[PDB]
Amino acid sequence: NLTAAESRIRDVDMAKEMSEFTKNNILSQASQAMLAQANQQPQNVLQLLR
Amino acid sequence: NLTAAESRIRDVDMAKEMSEFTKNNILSQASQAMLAQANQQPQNVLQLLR
Repeated sequence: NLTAAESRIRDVDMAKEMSEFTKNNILSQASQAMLAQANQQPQNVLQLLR
Repeated sequence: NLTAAESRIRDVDMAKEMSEFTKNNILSQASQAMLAQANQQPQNVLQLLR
């Protein structure tokens, strides 16, 4: 019972923590896409310059 | 928020500042046209002289 309790504290629902892992990766890479699109506006400003 | 605020102070609405750039150029060159026409009256005075 105490090894069970310790486990419920210390251990990980590694299935759930993997779904979370995936999720955080997708959020990172999505933010990276938003960065890629974000760095495209000043060039349009340059098109306006010439 | 503070980089945003600094930017709102320091930076330029470079689109607007370009429309302004264009505008000031056209006013300059227009004044130059008015100079070109302005230097044509004394010659008519000379035509009156002879």
